[PDB]
Amino acid sequence: ALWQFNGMIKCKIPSSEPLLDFNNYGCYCGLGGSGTPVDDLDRCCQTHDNCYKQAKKLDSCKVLVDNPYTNNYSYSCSNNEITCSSENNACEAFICNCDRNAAICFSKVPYNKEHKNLDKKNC
Ligand SMILES: [Ca+2]
Repeated sequence: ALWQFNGMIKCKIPSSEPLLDFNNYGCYCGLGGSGTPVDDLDRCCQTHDNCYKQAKKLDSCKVLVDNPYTNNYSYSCSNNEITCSSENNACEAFICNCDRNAAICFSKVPYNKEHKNLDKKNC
């Protein structure tokens, strides 16, 4: 869910306030996402959006009537390193991986301020 994701981002980027920093960035970071990603950080978000769509097609998630946005998986942050819990079931594990991959991605690409709060006409 959002609480875990926010925590994962802070794990990899300790200087960030993810809800302030990564929400509403480019064409994909935030609600929705369409068009061509504006930069590499936007591409991280596009991949994450796609990862959530995929999660909805997994049989384990479907039988559980799961929602990636509210999924209650467990993870731990140790020395800026994220670990998805082994106790997570197949569906929770997949979603945890989507979140971990995105958090790592965010930490490896440049942040371009001019792409914050992009008017979607550009998407
Ligand atoms: Ca999005």
